Amino acid sequence: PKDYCYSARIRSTVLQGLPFGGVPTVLALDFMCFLALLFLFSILRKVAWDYGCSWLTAIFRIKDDEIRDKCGGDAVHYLSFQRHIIGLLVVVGVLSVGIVLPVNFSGDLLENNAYSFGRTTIANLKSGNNLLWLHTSFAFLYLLLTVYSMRRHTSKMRYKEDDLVKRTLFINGISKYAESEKIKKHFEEAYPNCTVLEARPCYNVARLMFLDAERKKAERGKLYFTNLQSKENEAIEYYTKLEQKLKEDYKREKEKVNEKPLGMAFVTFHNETITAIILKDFNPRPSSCSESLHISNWTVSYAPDPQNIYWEHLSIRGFIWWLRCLVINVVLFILLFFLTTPAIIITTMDKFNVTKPVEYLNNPIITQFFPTLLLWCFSALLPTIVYYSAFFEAHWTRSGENRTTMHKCYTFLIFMVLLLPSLGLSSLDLFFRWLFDKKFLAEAAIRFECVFLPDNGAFFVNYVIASAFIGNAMDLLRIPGLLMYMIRLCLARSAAERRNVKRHQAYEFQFGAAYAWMMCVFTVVMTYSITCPIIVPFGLMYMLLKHLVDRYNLYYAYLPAKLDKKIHSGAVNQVVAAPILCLFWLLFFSTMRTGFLAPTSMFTFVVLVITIVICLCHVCFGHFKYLSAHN
Repeated sequence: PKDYCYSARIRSTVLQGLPFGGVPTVLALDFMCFLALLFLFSILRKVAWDYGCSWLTAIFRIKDDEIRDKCGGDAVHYLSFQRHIIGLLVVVGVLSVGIVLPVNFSGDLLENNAYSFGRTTIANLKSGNNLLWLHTSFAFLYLLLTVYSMRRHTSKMRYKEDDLVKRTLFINGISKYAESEKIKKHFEEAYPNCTVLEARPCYNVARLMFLDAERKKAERGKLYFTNLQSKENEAIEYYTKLEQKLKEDYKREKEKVNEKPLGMAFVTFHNETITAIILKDFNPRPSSCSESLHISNWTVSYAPDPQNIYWEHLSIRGFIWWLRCLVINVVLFILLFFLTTPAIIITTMDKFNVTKPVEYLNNPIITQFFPTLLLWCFSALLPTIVYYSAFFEAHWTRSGENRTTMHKCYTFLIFMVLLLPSLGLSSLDLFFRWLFDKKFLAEAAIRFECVFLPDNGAFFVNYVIASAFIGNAMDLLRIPGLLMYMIRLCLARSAAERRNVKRHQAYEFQFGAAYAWMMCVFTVVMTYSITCPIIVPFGLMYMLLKHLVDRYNLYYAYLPAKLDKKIHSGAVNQVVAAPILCLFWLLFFSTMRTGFLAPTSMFTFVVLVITIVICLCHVCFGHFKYLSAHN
């Protein structure tokens, strides 16, 4: 009827957007780049045939037994994770395209434009429609399909925590000048059965291994330059002098490291049961040395592996560590904002100045391919920046450091591509509709019925696409061995020394980065599955390509990792978190379209309230009937 939704017969309503949302054009430019990036990997594969198109046949000519044997259980767990996500995405893609998309096409909100992409999006749905319940029901159902699927995935692993570690205790808050003997005697006195094997109070070690690592680097530099001089017949003098200064500083400090106690100690116990008794009582029993020790100010927890602990980063503790962490997070947040602004700005540079014709709509390359490529480049470079930031964070235990880097990279990535872009597009679409009354209109307010997105969600379809046919291809080119390109232009002869640079390799295939990036794209796909269902077909291709490229990378170009078990539990937590974001964004867009007074918004808010509260209490109660069922 008179759908009033940017009817082109009046003003031509430049806000419409490019026909077909510019999907096909980006489905070629990067796709051609796909059949250009793959081909290039070949040329580079010639580097492998310099003593240190067959990749296509080699990718498919592998089996599960060999990858299980060579790269261990971590790689096979990661591959099973990918396989289960691909299965879940197959189910949604069949389900969403099967049922959601024809429901979306039904109704007349953008049908007045034949080529408009919004017909497939949720924007085509009326203000009040009974079948819109499906939209706010299916998403809920998907959440179940995300719990069950990972339930089928989290029930295919073993212990990895045989002893579960109950030997030593990492205690913080001990009185600074307390000696080991006092705390030992206190431990004997406080508990009935106690045999303290060893109690070591940590000292401010930092400067010692700072200067020692500098000395070691100077030593290896001097040795390398002396070996080079011995062969070819001032680096040696400068390195020597640096070594002498570093050794002098090392002895000078070693004479004074002991005058810096941290008030933090490790205690070793003969039996595990006594450790269990001690931890419970602290989560205390007095002794003759209790008052002087300031026991009430202590913190007692399971001591991690000695190889797992950053000794040098132990000194930074208390409030100042938290302040430094917050400052680092804020600076990274600001950089995140300054990197995500250009994509939105370039995409919506056309849509400003509504008083313009449709023909002013730029080429789909300019508004929906270049912004997408820039966003993908920033998002792929983001893991490097976030990891690099972890060194300047003082996070103590390494196992905790990897977990927090994976989670932080996931959060920044999901802010880079989903949260900030979606909120920004909603903001500079509400501005547009609010600017869609002064030109030629008489209504006193926005009808709030076509306010979905400036391009009706086609931007994120282009983001998923350009992360499949370009992200995976560049992932395949991100093999340690890319440093085998610039060498070609650096000289024309001396073949021998180039391949020595190749011999470095030996990256452990940091799993958080792959997990975080996959979780980012999966979060985009699942959040926009219910409102822009055409995205799910393009997520299946992404996950299939990621699976194949990562299998090739693991079995041919990556060292075995042997990562902590907790990383995979974090990853399954993220997988469950994705449909939660989908439900939240469904609630947000239903609120914008109709508001809380609609029954659909009430339904989805009730579902979100139910899901969140039972997810929060999982960390405290857990029990059965919910996910993370590793056995």
